[PDB]
Amino acid sequence: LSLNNLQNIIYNPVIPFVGTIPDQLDPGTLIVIRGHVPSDADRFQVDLQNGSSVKPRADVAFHFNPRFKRAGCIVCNTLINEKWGREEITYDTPFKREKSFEIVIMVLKDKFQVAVNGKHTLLYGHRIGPEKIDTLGIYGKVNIHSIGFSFS
Ligand SMILES: CO[C@@H]1O[C@H](CO)[C@H](O)[C@H](OC(=O)CC(=O)OCc2ccccc2)[C@H]1O
Ligand SMILES: [Cl-]
Repeated sequence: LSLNNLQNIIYNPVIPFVGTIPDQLDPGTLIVIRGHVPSDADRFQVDLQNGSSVKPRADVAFHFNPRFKRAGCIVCNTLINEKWGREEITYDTPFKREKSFEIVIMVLKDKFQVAVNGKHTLLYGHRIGPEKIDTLGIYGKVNIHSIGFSFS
């Protein structure tokens, strides 16, 4: 965790991206993801993970998954011991092919609060303790300009 917090920003990561989060996600922590949905994207996802194991797959405390089929949606879920739980689906989605976005994930004591382009998008209640999250995963069809962290 750099003293100059601007030095913790990750620029132009290759997708698929996996990175260690530089400190624990305590209440008040922000994760800021700037990017662009490329032409013909089907879906992309941001995963807050407990480790980087590929097989068996690392637990995912928070799966945030924009999908571009038909009217579009966002699917949120949690992965434990390689099995998905019950999906929470948001149909009021701000994501579109060939549009830029800024995602802000705010870690609260009880939930994640997600805003896109400065507007509230969704809430996701913690299912796994957020103190187990150490890894950020970005997968699918997206271009990421930058990843930043604001720790309390
Ligand atoms: C019933 O459909 C499933 O809904 C789940 C959420 O409810 C996930 O969205 C899942 O996609 C995935 O399993 C996530 C994915 O695209 O995998 C990429 C990946 C990342 C890390 C390890 C292995 C695969 C999708 O197939
Ligand atoms: Cl940062």
